[PDB]
Amino acid sequence: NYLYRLLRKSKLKPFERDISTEIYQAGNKPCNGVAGPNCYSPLQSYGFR
Amino acid sequence: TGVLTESNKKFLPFQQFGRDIADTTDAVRDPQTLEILDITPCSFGGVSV
Amino acid sequence: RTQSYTNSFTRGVYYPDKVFRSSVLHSTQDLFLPFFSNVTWFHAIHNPALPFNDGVYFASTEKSNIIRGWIFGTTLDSKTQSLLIVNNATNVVIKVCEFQFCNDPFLDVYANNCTFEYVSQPFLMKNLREFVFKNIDGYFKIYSKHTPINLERDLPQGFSALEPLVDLPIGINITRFQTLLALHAAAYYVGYLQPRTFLLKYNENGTITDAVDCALDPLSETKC
Ligand SMILES: *[C@@H]1O[C@H](CO)[C@@H](O)[C@H](O)[C@H]1NC(C)=O
Ligand SMILES: *[C@@H]1O[C@H](CO)[C@@H](O)[C@H](O)[C@H]1NC(C)=O
Ligand SMILES: *[C@@H]1O[C@H](CO)[C@@H](O)[C@H](O)[C@H]1NC(C)=O
Repeated sequence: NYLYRLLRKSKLKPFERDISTEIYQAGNKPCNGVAGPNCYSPLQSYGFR
Repeated sequence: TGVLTESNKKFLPFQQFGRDIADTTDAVRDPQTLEILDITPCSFGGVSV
Repeated sequence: RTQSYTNSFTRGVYYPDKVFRSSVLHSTQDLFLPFFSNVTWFHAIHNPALPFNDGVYFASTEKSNIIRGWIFGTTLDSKTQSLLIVNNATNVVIKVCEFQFCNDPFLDVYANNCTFEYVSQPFLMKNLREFVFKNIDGYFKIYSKHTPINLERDLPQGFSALEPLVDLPIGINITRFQTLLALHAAAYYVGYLQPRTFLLKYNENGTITDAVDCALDPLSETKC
């Protein structure tokens, strides 16, 4: 239930909150809303045990 | 430490402090009654024998 | 809509802090509108988004009280708490709540989660009104001033310092902004702030009466 953001396009300003979850693309081929090759969702759980 | 005196300074309503050349507090606004009070130091000087 | 261009004419100076100073020359650094700049005059009879590039100076020389409120944000079609300001003859209720509102903001004289619900005196009462908005460290600051312009031809000469009214405690990612209109036309100036250095002049009453822009010409650099 606890998530964190792996990566963004740029840095974060102080006291700035980001809510919108868009599939990041790190290549020329667009993601088009599909988490396929070279398309990763930025929100991944901590996994506390 | 100082002597508090009633003033005639034209404080704008968003201003609460006054500052001098050396950035010391010259006038202050009382938080209970909306009044302007000047702060002047107590009497002092040199002594020669 | 129609775009024109006008010299700013040493206009758009605000009080940099809430400290009374009198009979002193003070040198400050903030986000100021530079002197003799190139502001844009918009005539609204007709509307893409306008950039918010490190702060916006806003002015209007309208007597009929038609321009009413602003919206700030990035997308402005729902999806994000953005801003909302309504200024009628009644109170001046500011909201952060989005509305999913149309691309032609006309008012008729015939939403979602909410954050801020301020109610204050009427802003709008020869009634030139200047506004300055800025976004630093997640804080939204608003400065305003009413000026009785005599000859209504352009932005007048002289000095009129801008005093703060409202400090909103939060705001994130403002890049675009728009205006709103009232129908049963509109004409406003938009200038962009920039981190310049100013030499402010205070009189005996604590009122800013003159300023020097330290990066305009070599004479003002010598004065600074
Ligand atoms: C605090 O004192 C001032 C001065 O008498 C008064 O006007 C104000 O109502 C007081 N505040 C409260 C909460 O009683
Ligand atoms: C402002 O910029 C426009 C852009 O082309 C230019 O035509 C105009 O002359 C400029 N105004 C000045 C330099 O006063
Ligand atoms: C300060 O304000 C008073 C009150 O109107 C005025 O008489 C005086 O001329 C002002 N001082 C200036 C403008 O230097």
